[PDB]
Formats: sequence, structure tokens, C-alpha cells
Amino acid sequence: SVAYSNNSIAIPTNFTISVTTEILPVSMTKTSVDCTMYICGDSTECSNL
Amino acid sequence: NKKFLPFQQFGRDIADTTDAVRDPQTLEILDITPCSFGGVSVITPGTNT
Ligand SMILES: *[C@@H]1O[C@H](CO)[C@@H](O)[C@H](O)[C@H]1NC(C)=O
Ligand SMILES: *[C@@H]1O[C@H](CO)[C@@H](O)[C@H](O)[C@H]1NC(C)=O
Repeated sequence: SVAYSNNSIAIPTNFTISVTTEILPVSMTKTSVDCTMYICGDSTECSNL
Repeated sequence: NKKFLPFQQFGRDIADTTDAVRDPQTLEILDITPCSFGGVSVITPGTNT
């Protein structure tokens, strides 16, 4: 319950310098996926289909 | 270089595939590295250049 006045005020007299740390992702892991070596591992009929 | 018990034959990886084997005729520890390295990259400048 912060007080409130009509003819009075609160003014700071001394301070504090705070260090705030943010963390933002930038790069997802770059990924290339071959399909034939994935799906048709050492085959010919699989690649023909 | 692993510790194969004489009944233990098949080394599995984290990807649950075949990793390290042993000949059923001659007792020997082996390691497998798969073939089919990567893909084809083509470097070219502009055709008019
Ligand atoms: C300011 O507010 C208080 C709150 O009751 C009031 O009593 C006072 O009369 C007010 N000031 C003036 C100048 O009216
Ligand atoms: C201001 O605050 C700091 C700590 O927050 C204190 O060390 C310092 O003495 C204060 N100075 C004054 C002038 O109030």
C-alpha cells in the first residue's frame, strides 16, 4: 500500500548501477540432409521407385 | 579398442545401428566407418564473366 499525497513528493537521493544480461539465440545449427543415402541405403530398386 | 565379452559380438551406437563387430571364424575386435562421404559442391563465377 504505497502512500499518496497532495502536496508532498518522493525524490531519489542516491542510486545504483545494475548490469542486466540478456541472451538471444542467433544461429540455428545449419543442416543439410541427403535423401538417397537416408532413404535408400545401398540400393537400386529403392532409387528407381 | 572396446571390451568384447566372447559372446558379445555387435557394438551398437547411440543411433542403434551396427558399430563394432567380430569375425565368427577368428576372434578379433573390429571397428566400422561408413562410406559415401558427403555431396557435390560446384563453384562457378558468372557465365558471362
Ligand atoms: C489536498 O488533499 C487533501 C486530502 O484530503 C485535502 O485535505 C487538502 O485540502 C488538499 N489541498 C488543498 C489545497 O485543497
Ligand atoms: C550511495 O550508495 C552507495 C551504495 O549504494 C554508498 O556506498 C554510498 O556511500 C552512497 N553515497 C551517498 C552520498 O549517499
